[PDB]
Amino acid sequence: GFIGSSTNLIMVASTTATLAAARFGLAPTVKKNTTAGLKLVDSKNSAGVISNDPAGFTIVDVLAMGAAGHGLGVGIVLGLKGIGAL
Amino acid sequence: MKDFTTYLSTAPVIATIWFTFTAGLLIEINRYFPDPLVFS
Amino acid sequence: VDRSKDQLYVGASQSSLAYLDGSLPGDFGFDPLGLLDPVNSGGFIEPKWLQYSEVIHARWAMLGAAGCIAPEVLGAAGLIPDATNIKWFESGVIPPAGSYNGYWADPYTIFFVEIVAMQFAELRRLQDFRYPGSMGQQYFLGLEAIFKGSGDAAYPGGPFFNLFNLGKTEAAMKELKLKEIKNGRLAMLAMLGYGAQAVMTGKGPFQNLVEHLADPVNNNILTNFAG
Amino acid sequence: AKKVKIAVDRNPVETSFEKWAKPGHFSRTLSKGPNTTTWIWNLHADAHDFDSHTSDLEEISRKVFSAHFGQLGIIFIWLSGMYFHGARFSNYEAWLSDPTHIKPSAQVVWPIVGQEILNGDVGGGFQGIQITSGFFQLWRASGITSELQLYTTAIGGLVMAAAMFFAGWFHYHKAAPKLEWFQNVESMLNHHLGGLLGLGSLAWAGHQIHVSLPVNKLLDAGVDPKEIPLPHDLLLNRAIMADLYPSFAKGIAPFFTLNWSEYSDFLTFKGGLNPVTGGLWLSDTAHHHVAIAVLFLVAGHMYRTNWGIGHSMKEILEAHRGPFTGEGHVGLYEILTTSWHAQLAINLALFGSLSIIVAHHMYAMPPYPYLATDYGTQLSLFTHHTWIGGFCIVGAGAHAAIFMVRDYDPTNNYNNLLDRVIRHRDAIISHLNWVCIFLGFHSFGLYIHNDTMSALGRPQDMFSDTAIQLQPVFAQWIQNTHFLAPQLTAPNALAATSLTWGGDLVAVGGKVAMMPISLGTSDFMVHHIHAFTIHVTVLILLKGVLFARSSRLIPDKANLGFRFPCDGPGRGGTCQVSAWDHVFLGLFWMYNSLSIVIFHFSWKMQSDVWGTVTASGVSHITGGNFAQSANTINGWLRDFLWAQSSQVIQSYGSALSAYGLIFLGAHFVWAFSLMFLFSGRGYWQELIESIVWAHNKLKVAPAIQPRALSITQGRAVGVAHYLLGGIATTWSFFLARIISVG
Ligand code: CLA
Ligand code: CLA
Ligand code: CLA
Ligand code: CLA
Ligand code: CLA
Ligand code: CLA
Ligand SMILES: CC1=C(/C=C/C(C)=C/C=C/C(C)=C/C=C/C=C(C)/C=C/C=C(C)/C=C/C2=C(C)CCCC2(C)C)C(C)(C)CCC1
Ligand code: SF4
Repeated sequence: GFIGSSTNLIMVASTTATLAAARFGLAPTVKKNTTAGLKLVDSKNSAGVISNDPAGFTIVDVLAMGAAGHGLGVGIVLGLKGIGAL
Repeated sequence: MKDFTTYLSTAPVIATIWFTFTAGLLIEINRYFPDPLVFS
Repeated sequence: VDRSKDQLYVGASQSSLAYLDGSLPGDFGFDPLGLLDPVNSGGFIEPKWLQYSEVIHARWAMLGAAGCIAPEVLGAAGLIPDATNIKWFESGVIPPAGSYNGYWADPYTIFFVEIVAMQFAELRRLQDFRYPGSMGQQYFLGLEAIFKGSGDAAYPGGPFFNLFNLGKTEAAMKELKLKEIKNGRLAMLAMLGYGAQAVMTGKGPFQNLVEHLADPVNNNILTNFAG
Repeated sequence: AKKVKIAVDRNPVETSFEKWAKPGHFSRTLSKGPNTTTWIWNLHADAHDFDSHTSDLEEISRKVFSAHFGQLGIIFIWLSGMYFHGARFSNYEAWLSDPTHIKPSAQVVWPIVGQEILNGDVGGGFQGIQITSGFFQLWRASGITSELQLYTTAIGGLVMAAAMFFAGWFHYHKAAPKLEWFQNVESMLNHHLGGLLGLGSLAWAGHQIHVSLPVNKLLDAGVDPKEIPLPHDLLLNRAIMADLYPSFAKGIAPFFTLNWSEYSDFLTFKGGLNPVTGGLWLSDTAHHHVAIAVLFLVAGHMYRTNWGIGHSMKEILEAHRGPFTGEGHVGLYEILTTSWHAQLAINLALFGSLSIIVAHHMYAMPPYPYLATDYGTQLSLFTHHTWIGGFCIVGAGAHAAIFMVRDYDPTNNYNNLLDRVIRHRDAIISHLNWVCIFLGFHSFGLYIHNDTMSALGRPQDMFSDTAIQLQPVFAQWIQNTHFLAPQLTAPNALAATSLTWGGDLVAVGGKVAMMPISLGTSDFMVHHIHAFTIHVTVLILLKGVLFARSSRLIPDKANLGFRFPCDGPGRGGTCQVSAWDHVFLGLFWMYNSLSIVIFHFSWKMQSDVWGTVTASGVSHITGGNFAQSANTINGWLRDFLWAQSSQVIQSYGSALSAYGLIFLGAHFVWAFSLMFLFSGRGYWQELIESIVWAHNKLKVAPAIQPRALSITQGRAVGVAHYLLGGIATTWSFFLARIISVG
């Protein structure tokens, strides 16, 4: 069963972490760009996307961090199999 | 159509048609009278 | 794209609200790429053509969605002979996938009639978009009386295309247009579902539904990646 | 925060033939019509100089965009012709059965004036001209097995050509993008990185995985081409694919479950060359384009367009600011979004350098089946793509100087990187000047040293392997490091990327496809010739760009323009000071430098790589005479030019006799050019005066007054004929030689 396996858990954890990090102001988002010093500052969005989320979390943040989470998860899954851990 | 026929009358277009005609005539003559060296 | 009804969908943006003012049917503010912005529009990317095209896609898709599954449902109920209980992609449209022998003519002979018939239907429809009301003037066997249009290309109206003159009131007509667009948009997704499901599983839309109901967990997109 | 959006103007221009009948309409100067013959040349010279017709950037951009559609449409006609001639006038089908014995041919001549002798005996019961373009090898790799497949591509090529010409007309006369549209550099890079290169690589991987790999797997096994399954049968029937590659039995589940190791059977990392065909494994090539697809798709999400996330290219440039460079990269973003010439200067430079890199990598890692053992194709492709790269680089200098004269504005450039470079140009050119003199003495002087020592009977005093030695120790170290890479630094690679590093030779059909290349004293000497001739070409072109606007000789050179002949005989003489003349001189040196590059390649390959495999060993075409002979100028004259030109001069009476004629004709055009280079229009204008008098005497004088060419056109006509004659001479000499022996 794929569900619950090491591969599935890592991908769910990595995807969840990026969404959690971005939503709670731990990663850059649509409304917060990053300065040269790796600090979050307010940004200007041409197509201001309306969102009812109290923190302004838009659907774009989901796609941005969904792909970022998948990239992180895929690398870990394949990386562990490379060293024999997985 | 008057302007288009004027364009065909420009020097480069006339030369292309004229030499295409001239070359074709010479090529066709040598196709039916191959290897002409003496009038005979 | 927010499912169901709502004032605005998920992708609605402050930029798109500038020109999306609810005038068009099914105007839920969803235009993340801003293709309907009137400013500096041209070519085919303009509000009149894009809105017209969506309705045309909606109406073809609705016929396709109902027609790509009716043979399977009617065949399953025994209302048509089993010889015609054929998957939509095995009718003859894609001979490599499957072809049906038994039509009154070769499928290429039928196609030529389709070309000629659709040339008249589609080019006459186009000429009303380019020159509104122009198809009601030149003699067409007296049929030009019903091709005068109504000023809006996507909604000709008239004695035939509005046979039973439904939506007489302005409020009633708006609701009908909204219902037409939502059913049309739903059918467009259904047709894309038929195409994707055919490749992934190789079976008809009706078969996929029946299998899913049997064992929903063991029959879905995830399990169909491998067989 | 200007939003990224589509912006056009409706019906900007009217489609009429009126202006087709009014030559010169585009320019105010030429619109009045001709009075002298100089007008005719000015019409063609300034036709595509859009930046000088109008000062409106928007109008300039719209012409560039549509002129590019015309270029694309022309390539499709050209590509369509190549595919069509393969279907109708080629022996491709016969070649598939016996690739090692049948010579590719796709051109047939008509039987007129006795030219039918050019239809040589190429094999497969076919007569035609042997081609060196390598199209047969490309078609085999993609999986083409019938002339019907070639025919359909040609028809598709013409439809694309029609679409390209429609697009050009549509986007100029019907819906022309506005200037703000063209200036979305962030958006353009995103689409061109992830969309053009990214999806293009992924789409081609789909073809290779589903068409090329199955077809070529059976072709290598010896299956008759006509009995191979058609590509659509492979696509529709997963059962067939499973037989060739069992991984297909599992579908796409491994891809989504991250069990990517399941696809090891058709996504390989072997390295090396396929022993049966002598070309790269297609399974390796498929994994290459799958990896490249992911890299570019990720690359296409870097720049910010409409949703906050991403980078601003302006912000990146302004943040890179150091202590040694003043303001830094400030002002470059405005330069590179308002000057087409500045963009063209960069793109030509790297596009040309890329074409040269292609030449080196394709010969060393032959990517197509039976490409390596076809020595005519290997020589032609390397030489073709080196010349393309050379011309593009010289153009980069030409359009860097055009920017410097026309688009450069001091107010926007104060104490930035661009400004500071101009302020020590004497330091740059003086140092680069010395480096060229140093490299000329210590590289070409060695050849003169060897030639004199050899003529004096002092071979022990020469620079050679049997005498004073100059070993490329650094290059030899790199060859050994790459040869041992699979053991420690690339563990999962089975073989080295190329057989040039070392190992064992691969032989296909009794001929060597690739074998280790050894670097000795001769290779040391020739390489430092390359560094010399490349550095000189940089000096000429860089000098023109840095001194385009002013110098210590002409303090106001910018006002004179980019293309003028001189500023008169004053100050001792100022002939050829304009930046255009630095391109004119740079073309000669580029031609000089690339000629040695393609002579180096031709002699080294025949001497040390190419040859016939036999029981005793490898016998090379020129028998390994490169090492001992290529260290003197006399060796090149005798062993390379004199000996190998035997084939071309004995071509008369055979199918290769055409190369003999072009060999002479090229020699003629080259010498003809020296008339324009060694003379000046002052003599010719006076000569025409006497000629015009004779016509006046007979009432047959023209209304358009004859004029000798301008000073600049004499230099342009001279260099164009000089290049054509010189390059065509080598072209005939190479093909008649390699086709005859290779
Ligand atoms: C360099 C290529 C290029 C570029 C940058 C543009 C740019 C533009 N074009 Mg032009 N165009 C091009 C080539 C190009 N065109 C060609 C080759 C044609 C002839 C076929 C046209 C015909 C054309 C028309 C008729 C119109 C434009 C319009 C436009 C504008 C909007 C485009 C848009 O939103 O498309 C988004 C794309 C779509 C809506 C269609 C997507 C599907 C298409 C039909 C096929 C794509 C195939 C894909 C690349 C590969 C599929 C692989 C496989 C699955 C088969 C914009 C200024 C419009 C305009 O003026 O707007 C103001 C407009 O009306 N173009
Ligand atoms: C876009 C719409 C569309 C298209 C292109 C198709 C196409 C097809 N359908 Mg599908 N279908 C559709 C919509 C569509 N369908 C819809 C909406 C439904 C649900 C109602 C169905 C239900 C359906 C069934 C149940 C079957 C098909 C079948 C077919 C196939 C054979 C068509 C045929 O023989 O027609 C026959 C032609 C006609 C009906 C038109 C007759 C034209 C003459 C000239 C009219 C003469 C009129 C006369 C003079 C006066 C009126 C007389 C009247 C009052 C009695 C073909 C692939 C068949 C199939 O797959 O067979 C293998 C099949 O069994 N379709
Ligand atoms: C039949 C259609 C048509 C017509 C009537 C016009 C009419 C006009 N165009 Mg338009 N145009 C068209 C199609 C057309 N265009 C197409 C298909 C494109 C896309 C490439 C464009 C792109 C375009 C641009 C970018 C511009 C115009 C401009 C013009 C004006 C002057 C053109 C001129 O003098 O041409 C006479 C020129 C020629 C006959 C040369 C033809 C060149 C083509 C590409 C063939 C190249 C062959 C090639 C060299 C072969 C190798 C040669 C070797 C063997 C020796 C005029 C209003 C100009 C304008 O409005 O300026 C204010 C302008 O700037 N057009
Ligand atoms: C762009 C590249 C590309 C493309 C186009 C394909 C395409 C395909 N691959 Mg391949 N593949 C690729 C890259 C690609 N591959 C790469 C990079 C790898 C390495 C990881 C593989 C590895 C791989 C494997 C291992 C397998 C395939 C398979 C397949 C086939 C079935 C895929 C499937 O199940 O789709 C599922 C569903 C879809 C793709 C969606 C289809 C959506 C349709 C087109 C919508 C149509 C809608 C429309 C409105 C309906 C028509 C209406 C009209 C008639 C009126 C298919 C031909 C399978 C196969 O059969 O191989 C022989 C298979 O086993 N591929
Ligand atoms: C992407 C490539 C590219 C593009 C788009 C341009 C575009 C431009 N260049 Mg640039 N250039 C390029 C590459 C490019 N260049 C390269 C590679 C070089 C190095 C050789 C140069 C060197 C160069 C110079 C020196 C100049 C330009 C100029 C120009 C401008 C006017 C050109 C013109 O009117 O030509 C009109 C076209 C012709 C007169 C036709 C030329 C025909 C050649 C000489 C034929 C050669 C032989 C033939 C190919 C094969 C045999 C033919 C057979 C019949 C015997 C224009 C903006 C000029 C300018 O003023 O810019 C501001 C200018 O002075 N370019
Ligand atoms: C074979 C012909 C030839 C030769 C030998 C040279 C030589 C030179 N050219 Mg010239 N050039 C030529 C053809 C030639 N050119 C042509 C046809 C053109 C027209 C396109 C040009 C256009 C041109 C330009 C535009 C430039 C040069 C440059 C140079 C110099 C390159 C660097 C240097 O100093 O190298 C070292 C010198 C040599 C290799 C010459 C031979 C040295 C011998 C073998 C050894 C010394 C002899 C020894 C002392 C014994 C003497 C005894 C005696 C006194 C009794 C050099 C003086 C570049 C320059 O000046 O760079 C600084 C430069 O910018 N040339
Ligand atoms: C809290 C909350 C909620 C929830 C939510 C959720 C639960 C979400 C989820 C979400 C998700 C869950 C998402 C996801 C996404 C994903 C994505 C977007 C992906 C992507 C991917 C990609 C892009 C990939 C790529 C690739 C490939 C294909 C190959 C290899 C490499 C790579 C990896 C790169 C709600 C709203 C209800 C309500 C309110 C609150
Ligand atoms: S006219 Fe000729 S010789 Fe006199 S300065 Fe000008 S380019 Fe030199």
